[PDB]
Amino acid sequence: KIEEGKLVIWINGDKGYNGLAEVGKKFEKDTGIKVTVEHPDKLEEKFPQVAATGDGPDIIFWAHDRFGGYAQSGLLAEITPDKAFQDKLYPFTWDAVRYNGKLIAYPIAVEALSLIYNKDLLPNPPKTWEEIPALDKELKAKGKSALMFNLQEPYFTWPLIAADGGYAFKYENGKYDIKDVGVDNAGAKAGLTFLVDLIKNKHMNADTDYSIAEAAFNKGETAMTINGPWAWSNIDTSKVNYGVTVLPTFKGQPSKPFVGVLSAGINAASPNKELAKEFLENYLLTDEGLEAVNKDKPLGAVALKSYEEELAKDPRIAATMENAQKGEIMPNIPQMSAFWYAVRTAVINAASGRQTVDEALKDAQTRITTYDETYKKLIMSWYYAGYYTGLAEGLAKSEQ
Amino acid sequence: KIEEGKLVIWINGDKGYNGLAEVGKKFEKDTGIKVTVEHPDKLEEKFPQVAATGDGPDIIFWAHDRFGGYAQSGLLAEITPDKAFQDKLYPFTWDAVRYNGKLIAYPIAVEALSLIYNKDLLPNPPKTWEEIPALDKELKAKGKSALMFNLQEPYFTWPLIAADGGYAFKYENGKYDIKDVGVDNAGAKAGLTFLVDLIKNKHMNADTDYSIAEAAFNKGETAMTINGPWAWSNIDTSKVNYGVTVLPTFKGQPSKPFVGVLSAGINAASPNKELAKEFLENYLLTDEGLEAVNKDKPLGAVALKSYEEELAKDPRIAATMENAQKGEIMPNIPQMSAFWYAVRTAVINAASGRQTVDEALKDAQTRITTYDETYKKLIMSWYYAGYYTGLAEGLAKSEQR
Ligand SMILES: OC[C@H]1O[C@H](O[C@H]2[C@H](O)[C@@H](O)[C@@H](O)O[C@@H]2CO)[C@H](O)[C@@H](O)[C@@H]1O
Ligand SMILES: OC[C@H]1O[C@H](O[C@H]2[C@H](O)[C@@H](O)[C@@H](O)O[C@@H]2CO)[C@H](O)[C@@H](O)[C@@H]1O
Repeated sequence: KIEEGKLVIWINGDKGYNGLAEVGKKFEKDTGIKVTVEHPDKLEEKFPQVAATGDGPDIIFWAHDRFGGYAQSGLLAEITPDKAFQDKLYPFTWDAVRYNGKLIAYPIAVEALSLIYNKDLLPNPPKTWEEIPALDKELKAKGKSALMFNLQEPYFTWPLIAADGGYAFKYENGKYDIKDVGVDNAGAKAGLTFLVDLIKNKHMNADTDYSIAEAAFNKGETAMTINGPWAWSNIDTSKVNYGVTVLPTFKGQPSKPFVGVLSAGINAASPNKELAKEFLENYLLTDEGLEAVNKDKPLGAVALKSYEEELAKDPRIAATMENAQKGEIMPNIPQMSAFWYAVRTAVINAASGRQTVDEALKDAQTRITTYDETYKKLIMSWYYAGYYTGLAEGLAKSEQ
Repeated sequence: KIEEGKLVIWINGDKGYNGLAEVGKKFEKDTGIKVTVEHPDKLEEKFPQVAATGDGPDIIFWAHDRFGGYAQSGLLAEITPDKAFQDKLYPFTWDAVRYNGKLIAYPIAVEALSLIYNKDLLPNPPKTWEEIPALDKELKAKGKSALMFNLQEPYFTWPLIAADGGYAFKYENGKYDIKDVGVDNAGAKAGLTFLVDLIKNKHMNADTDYSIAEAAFNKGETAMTINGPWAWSNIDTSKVNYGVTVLPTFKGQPSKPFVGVLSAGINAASPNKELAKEFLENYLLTDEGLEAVNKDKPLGAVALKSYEEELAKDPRIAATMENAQKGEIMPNIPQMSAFWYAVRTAVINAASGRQTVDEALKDAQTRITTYDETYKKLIMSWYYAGYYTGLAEGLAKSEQR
């Protein structure tokens, strides 16, 4: 039983959860309804687990790519904004949260990765990926490095895999073809090979995660990182003098970040759907609501036109859109979950040297094209049996 | 590296692989066939991945519990010892390697864990798990600890989980029921809760593994360990003065270790099956072949009657068979691999506090009862996607720290 008469919200711990809680305090002040904001680890995996049993938050925030899966599983209420409200957000953001003809979440922000660089170490950022190895050689001679970014999560490596031709599912005639997958074509291989060579030549290390890359950039140890607007707040605190710019090209072609619309879905099992709609439409999705969240951790570009026109005066937000426009909106289909788990494993195995690039991407292509949602529960249960065993083994020397 | 006219053998690196290579040298001296003994890591996971392609070893040594899965997948040759040869080994050993009516490996040794204890630190060993926290409190004040053993491998914790009523698959009769799994009943929970409490109360550390427990016992730092007979020769080298005895009781009931029959299977893709039969029947399964292996690392109780009658005189082998009698022979059915992968994750997550005992054993029970051997390749493809992802994540987090 989710409890009637209050709202519980889950949102990722990289986002402005404290600013969201301030909107929640204002909602309580006007309405009497208490709002509790939590940021559980792995909430995008935890949500469908607790919500399947009718528990969990009233409202879940995540990028839109997970929501078609959640909707398919019956976890998300259809939302009911009137046309006047829908006119306040850009049309392409509503398209990202439309699944089988129904709106299933409220769009909040438009997220894309950018290249973030330290202006003191590197006054003119490289326009190409190909120039990064020579730059790293130069910087290593000064005890610095050229680039560090999260290698554990395929969101960050995808822009390079997609630049020369990689794609998730082929889009044609307004539909994604779940059986036409582009993770193992010549462009995907060229980009992942380029990444793997950076690692073979010691310009990057496979054991790099978000926290490692964030610390190296914010301590002035590495000249560049790849990250979204939520990261800007810790950089601002570090006082590194940084710029936010277009991602390097690869083979003369733009990097193509997958663009996520951070969105708020309402749990199908919540008895508080009308209060959740009120909080989202009349408190959060206002200039003052989004500003409260943004002042905590930047949202980047936002779906609300009136506030996006103010935010876009900042060239960091314009650069975020410049990168977004060069990439592709994520599909929200339920097969996105298999896509990301398969690509995450492929990047990991090629980066560690466990598999060659061609072996890794061939295995990911089969895993995705032969995936069948009928077996989702079985497949996920055994993935996690493997994940907790491998995590304990990876953490071991670290205890003993 | 399987080539016609030589033999490649895989055996685990804790066993007497150097001793086995001396048997291989004798075979090469008599027959001119070269024998190469290797001990790859994770060989029991590697074999089912590579045997069906260009393999793989000619002969694989492992406890019998993995071999039903290999045989069901077509990976092992039917072996053809005549009746006179079979009569030289104990019948219950041939039952452990019989799968759907066919013999699929040669039994070698009967393995059961025992309590190993340092007589200088504990002259009389405990017969209860319940006393171990009190013995640890006294030993901590002497700069030592009571018990250390490998907590990463569920083989070592299973005797305690099974003591009060945990079981893998209900036997009846004489069929294992794959739908009737006993990892999440009150007895399984009571055993695993006792282990988790030992860790919560700082009598053991969740991260202790084989080499940490072995170094502690053999350097005289901890009074007890739980291990099999292959461990005894490193202790002999240490001159800790040790004994080998019955595992402690829990709620007055015996610990029930799962008994493995270390067995030698012949790869179905071997073009040397006649040579492997000659090596195994005429060189290894003789007093002189088993003695050579045992002199390197003890096999424990052996399946070959002539040699076991001589070994049974050693009180360490009597303790091994006493523990084996109180425990159960593992099933060899294909679903045993699914059992161990699920219980490995459950013990690891409960020990480290990532899940409660109830949640950990509930997930193992679901994983085991929903596994379907027909879908093993789909299931294992995703298990390994998870394993490599979690390994990479943990290694990155170790670098952060
Ligand atoms: O790495 C795969 C992962 O990518 C995206 O998740 C992003 C997310 O969109 C952001 O809002 C942010 O905080 O970082 C996450 C990357 O680690 C997909 O949305 C997600 O489904 C996918 O697993
Ligand atoms: O821990 C589960 C593991 O248990 C048994 O493996 C034992 C094995 O029988 C011994 O010969 C020795 O190698 O130690 C192993 C424990 O680390 C099962 O035989 C095996 O299938 C299972 O995964």
